[PDB]
Amino acid sequence: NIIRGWIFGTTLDSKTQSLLIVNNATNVVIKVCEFQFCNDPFLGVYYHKNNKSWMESEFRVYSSANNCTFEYVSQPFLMDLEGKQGNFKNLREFVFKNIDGYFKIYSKHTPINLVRDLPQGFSALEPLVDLPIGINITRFQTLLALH
Amino acid sequence: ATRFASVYAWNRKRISNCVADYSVLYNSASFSTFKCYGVSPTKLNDLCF
Amino acid sequence: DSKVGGNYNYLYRLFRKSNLKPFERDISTEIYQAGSTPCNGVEGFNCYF
Repeated sequence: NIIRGWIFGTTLDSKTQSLLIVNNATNVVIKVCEFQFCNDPFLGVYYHKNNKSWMESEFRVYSSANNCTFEYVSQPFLMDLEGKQGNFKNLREFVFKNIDGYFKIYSKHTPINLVRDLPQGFSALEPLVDLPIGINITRFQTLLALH
Repeated sequence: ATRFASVYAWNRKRISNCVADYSVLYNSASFSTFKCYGVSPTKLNDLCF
Repeated sequence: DSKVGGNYNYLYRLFRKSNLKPFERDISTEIYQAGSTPCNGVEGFNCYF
């Protein structure tokens, strides 16, 4: 459970259309919005000893937010918030085609089992959902979490 | 409602999970231009968008 | 929305340095470089809003 956030956009400093997607521990916060960023994007959680409590602290993603063009505020739920070491277990693969403006999202998620670099075998990338945006896209970056 | 937003910053709203109709576009206000592109406009009560 | 002194609460963008994409919003109000003499927020010549 390491990669939590993402940003999809041309200039990614609130000058061209620059999304923020974060699959955070509770809510889906997907924001096609005007966003101003620091150097290298991260997320943040912190873990204690007396109880096994993962606490959410860090916010250095945006300094400024007023505008939004496509907001997506979904159900809250519990995230298991792992850091567990051992064999590789989780592929959450997000293949992106954008034909005729509408940025598309697939889904394929599997409890795999091996040690290291990507396993072989067939895995379909079948359609899931389509965010029907129409915007200027040139680059994108990813926001990792810091456990 | 009382006030929309301007044209450089247009206003956005999400609509789902409700029943609509165009036959009630005749009472609260008289509309000056009512055109639908790409679909037969008096068939709005006949589909699911 | 028609006041006796005028309704000056709604704005249209007069000019923009580039063109648009569909389903997009920008509210950046930087000084419009019409020609030479780049503005950086001075409103001189070739510097419009």
